[PDB]
Amino acid sequence: TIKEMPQPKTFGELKNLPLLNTDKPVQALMKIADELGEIFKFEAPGRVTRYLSSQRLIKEACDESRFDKNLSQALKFVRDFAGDGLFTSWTHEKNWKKAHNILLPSFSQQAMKGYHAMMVDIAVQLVQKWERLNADEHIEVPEDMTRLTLDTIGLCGFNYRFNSFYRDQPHPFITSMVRALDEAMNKLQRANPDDPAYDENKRQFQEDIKVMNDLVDKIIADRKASGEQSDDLLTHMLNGKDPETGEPLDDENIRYQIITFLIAGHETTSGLLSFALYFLVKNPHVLQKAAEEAARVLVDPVPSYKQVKQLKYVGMVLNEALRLWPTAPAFSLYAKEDTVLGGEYPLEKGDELMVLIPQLHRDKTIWGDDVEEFRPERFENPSAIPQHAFKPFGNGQRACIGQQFACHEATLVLGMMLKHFDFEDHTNYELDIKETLTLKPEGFVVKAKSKKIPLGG
Amino acid sequence: TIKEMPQPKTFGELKNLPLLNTDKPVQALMKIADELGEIFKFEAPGRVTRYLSSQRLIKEACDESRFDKNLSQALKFVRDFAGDGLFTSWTHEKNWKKAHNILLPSFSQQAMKGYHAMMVDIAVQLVQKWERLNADEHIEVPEDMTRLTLDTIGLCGFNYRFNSFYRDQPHPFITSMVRALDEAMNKLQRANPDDPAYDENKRQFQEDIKVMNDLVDKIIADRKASGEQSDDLLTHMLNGKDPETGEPLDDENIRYQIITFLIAGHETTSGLLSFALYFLVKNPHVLQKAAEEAARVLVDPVPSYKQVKQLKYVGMVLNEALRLWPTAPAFSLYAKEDTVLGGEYPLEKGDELMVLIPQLHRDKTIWGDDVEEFRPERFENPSAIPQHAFKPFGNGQRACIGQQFACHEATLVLGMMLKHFDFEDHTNYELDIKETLTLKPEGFVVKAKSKKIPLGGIP
Ligand code: HEM
Ligand code: HEM
Ligand SMILES: CCCCCCCCCCCCCCCC(=O)NCC(=O)O
Ligand SMILES: CCCCCCCCCCCCCCCC(=O)NCC(=O)O
Repeated sequence: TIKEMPQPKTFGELKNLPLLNTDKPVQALMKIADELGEIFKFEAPGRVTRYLSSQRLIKEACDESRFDKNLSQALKFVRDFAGDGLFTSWTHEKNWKKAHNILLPSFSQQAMKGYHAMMVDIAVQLVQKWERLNADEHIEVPEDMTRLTLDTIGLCGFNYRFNSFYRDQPHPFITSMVRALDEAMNKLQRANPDDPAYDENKRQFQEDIKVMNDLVDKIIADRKASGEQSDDLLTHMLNGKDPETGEPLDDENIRYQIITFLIAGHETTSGLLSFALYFLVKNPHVLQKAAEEAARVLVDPVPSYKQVKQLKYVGMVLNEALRLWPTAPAFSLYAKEDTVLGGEYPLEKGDELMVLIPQLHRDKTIWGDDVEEFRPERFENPSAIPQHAFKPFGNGQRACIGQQFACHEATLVLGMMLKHFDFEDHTNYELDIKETLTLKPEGFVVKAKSKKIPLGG
Repeated sequence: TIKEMPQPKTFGELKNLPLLNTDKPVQALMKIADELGEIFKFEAPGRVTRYLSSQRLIKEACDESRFDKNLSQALKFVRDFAGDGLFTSWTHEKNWKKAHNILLPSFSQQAMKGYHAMMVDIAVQLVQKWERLNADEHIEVPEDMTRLTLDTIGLCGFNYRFNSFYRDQPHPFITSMVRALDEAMNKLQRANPDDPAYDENKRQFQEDIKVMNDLVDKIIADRKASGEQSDDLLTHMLNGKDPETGEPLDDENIRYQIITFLIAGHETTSGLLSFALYFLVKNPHVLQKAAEEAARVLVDPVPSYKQVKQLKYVGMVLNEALRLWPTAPAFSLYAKEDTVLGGEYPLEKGDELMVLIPQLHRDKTIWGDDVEEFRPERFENPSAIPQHAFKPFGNGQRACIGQQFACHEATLVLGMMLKHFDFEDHTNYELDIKETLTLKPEGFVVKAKSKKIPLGGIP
C-alpha cells in the first residue's frame, strides 16, 4: 500500500541540506524524527537518503539479503584518513574480508583473557589519579575517560603507551583526531566544499592527518625495534595471513587499520563511560544498586577476568546508557535491488538508508511509554528483547568487531570506579551532548570521595 | 704578615658590576677565583664583599664566635618574596629564633621515619613514569627531578599533592619561582635598579609573587577545610608555640615559611639528583658500583627506611656531586668584631665574606691534584676530611635544616633508579649549567632501559 514519504522543510535549491548546518546534527535529526515519524526523506543537491527510526522498518533494513552496508557522507570524509580500513571499506572491497579474517582472532576469548591485565594496568592509573586529587578539586569526566580508553587500546592493541595520565592537556593525537572528526561533520553541510572559504579548513585537516600518521610511524618503528613476542592486534596486522586469499595485509592497509583501531577502538567507549557515569549520578538508586554489586563481586585488590564477567548489573547499566545515547549514533545501508520497505515505501537499487540509532532505541512499541527513563532493568532478560530493537553495535557481518573488548573494558572500569569512590554531581550538571560524528557529554564534571579501599599491582 | 687582596677589573663608579654581564655569574666568579686565588674583593654601587675560596680562610669564616650569617645581596632580593622566613632572616631577628625552635621538630628522627612512606609514594611515581616510556622516547632529567622533589616536599611538608607527574608543563608555582629567582639574580648586575626602564621587571616580579601566594592560600585552605589533621611542618607552623617566647608564628611569617620551604625544600635537591645522574652516566665504573650496591641492598619490592640507611656508596655519589656542583653555591658571613683573617687580612666589624663553595671544593691542598675527577671514594670515611673542607649545606646554627631530609630523599630515589634501570647518555650530553642563584643542568637527557624488576605497592 504505497505511501508518500514525509520530508522536513526546504531551502530552495539547497533542499534539506541546511538542516545539517549545526554542531548537533544527530540531535537535530532526532527532533525531525519526532515530528515526522518512523521514516523521512532527506534531500541535498545530487543526493537523497532516508532516515529510519522504527524497529518495524529497521528490522528490514537489517536483512543482508536486501541491504548492504553503505558509506554515509560522514564515512566518505572519514575515509580520507582511515582509507579501506575495516570501518570505512565497502563489504565487497578485497581489503574488507581480508582484514576481517586476519584480525577477527585478535578479539577471541583467549585474546580477551590476554588483554585483561593490560586493561587493569590503565584502570589503576585512573583510580590513582582520582585518589591523589586534593580537597578543592573535581574530575573532568569525558577528558579522563578518553585518557583511559585511548591508553587501553594503545597498550592492548599495539603495546604502545600513549601515557595520557602524564599530560594535563589532551594527548596531541586526540587533539588532531577530534579536529579531523569535527571537520568531517562540518563538511556534511557544505554545498560547495571547494569554495576558497574552506582552504584554511583543508590545510588544518591535512596537518591533523599528518599528526595521526606521525604517531602510526612511531607505533610501527617501536614494534620493529623490539620484535619481542607480543601476540596482539599489531602482530596479526604485520604477520597474519588471510585463510581465503593466502595473503597478508599490505603496508598501506596496515596503516589505515592502525588509525582505524586507534579511533574506533576508543572514542565511542570514552563516550559510553561518560554517559554511564552521568546517568548513575542523576539516578542515585541505580548508582547504589550498581555500587553494591561492585562491592560484593570485586573482593580482591584488583579485578580478575572472572570477576568482571560477574558484574551483571554493571552490564545492564552500560546497555541502558547505550540505549539512550549510542555513541556511534548512526549507520547507513543501500538497497541491493529494487525493493519495497515495510509494504509501503518503494526503493530503487542503490537507494540509501540511515538508521537513527537513538530513535530506534526510543521506539514506544518496543520499550513502552517511558523511553527517557534510565532503567537498566530493561535488560533483565536480553533474549526477550525483539530482534533488531537494540543496535548500538551495528548489524550483521559489518557489526562492531570490538564489541566484547569495549564491554569488558567499560564493565571493569565502571566496576572499579563504583568500588573505590562515592560520586557527587557538585554543579548539578545539565546534559550538553557534543557531536563529532560520535556523541559525548561536554563539560561533565563530578567530585569523587574516596572510600579508601587499598588497590593492588 | 698583612696583605692587600686582589680585585678584578673595575668600571669607574660602577665598580665590578659590569664585569659579570652574564646569565652564568657563579661560573664567572669561579674563573676569577682561579686567576686571583683564595680571596678577592668584589664591589658594586653601595656594597663590598670578599670572595673566599680556600679551606684555610673558610675554616676561620665558619667560626661562629667571629662571624654570623649575612644576607648577601642575592638573599636581600630573595627576601622581597620570602620575607623573614628561615632562609632570609638575620640570626638576631626574633622570627628566625621562633621559627627555628618551632620547625626543628619536623626534622626529628621520628619525623624522618614518618616521612619515608610518603617519599616512597613519590619515588614510585617517578619509577612508574620511566617504566612506561616507549623505546623511541627519552627522559628529561632536571624536569623529572623537579617533579619528584616538589611533590615530595608538598606531601611530606604540607599533605598537598602537586601531582607533577600528571602534568606536561611545569606547575605554575615552578614557572613563577624560576622567574622570581632569575629576577633576583639579574638585579645583582643592574646599574640603576630604579631607572623606570625596569618597571616591566617589577610588574612581572609582582605577578610571580602573586602566583606563589595564590598557591600558599590553596595549601592553607586545603588544611583548614579538611578535618583529617596531620602532624607535619604545616601543623607546626599553624599551631606550634615557641618554647622561649611562648608565642606562635604570626600569619605573615607562616606564609613566608611556606614559600621558603617549598623553594628551598625542592630546588636544590632537584639540582643534586640531576648532577648525580649526569656524573653516573659519564663514569660507567662508578655507575656499575652504585648499581651493584642498589641490587644487593634493595631486596624488597619497595625500600624500607633501614635499607636506605645501608646505601653507603649511593650517599658517597651524592656527596661527590655536591663537592663538584653544590647547588646553593654560596653563603655569606659578616664579622661580629674587628678581627684578622688568616693572619693577613684585617677586617672591621660588619665586613662581609662570600663563601664560594664550588671553589672551596676544588682546593688542591685538601683534595689532591685530581679535583675535577668524579671519585666517590673520596668520601669512604668522612671523619678523615678536614674541618670545614666540605660545606654544601652551609654552617653552624644557620646550616641547612633540611640536610637529612634531602639526603634521605635523594638516596632513596637514586637507589631505586639504579635498581630498576640501565642508563644511556644517548646524545653524549655536554654539561650546560643554568643559574637562577641556584645551579642545575639544563637540557640533560638520558635513555633508560628497564631491568624489569617488579615494584611493590606504596607502603
Ligand atoms: C561503546 C563502544 C563502541 C560502539 C558503540 C561501537 C559501535 C560500532 C558501530 C555502530 C559499528 C557499525 C558501523 C557501520 O555500520 O557503519 C562498528 C563497527 C566497528 N567497530 Fe565498533 N563500537 C565500539 C567499540 C569498538 C572498539 C573498542 C573497537 C576496536 C577495538 C571497535 C572497532 C570497530 C570496527 C573495526 C568496526 C568495523 C567492523 C567491520 O565492518 O569490519 N569498536 N562499531
Ligand atoms: C641538596 C639539597 C640542599 C642543599 C645543597 C641545601 C643547601 C643549604 C644551604 C647552603 C643553606 C645555608 C644558606 C646560607 O647560609 O645562606 C641552607 C639553608 C636552609 N635549608 Fe637547605 N639545602 C638543601 C635541601 C633543603 C631541603 C630539602 C630543605 C627543606 C626541607 C631545606 C631548607 C633549608 C632552610 C629552611 C634553610 C635555612 C635554615 C636557617 O638558617 O635557619 N634545605 N640549605
Ligand atoms: C576510523 C574509525 C572512525 C569511526 C567514526 C565513527 C562515526 C560513526 C558515526 C557516524 C554517524 C554520523 C551521522 C551524522 C549525521 C548524518 O545523518 N549524516 C548523513 C551522512 O553522513 O550521509
Ligand atoms: C626562599 C628560599 C631561598 C631560595 C634561594 C636560595 C639561594 C642560594 C644560593 C645563593 C647564591 C648567590 C650567588 C651570588 C653570585 C653573584 O651573582 N654575585 C655577584 C653580585 O653579588 O653582584
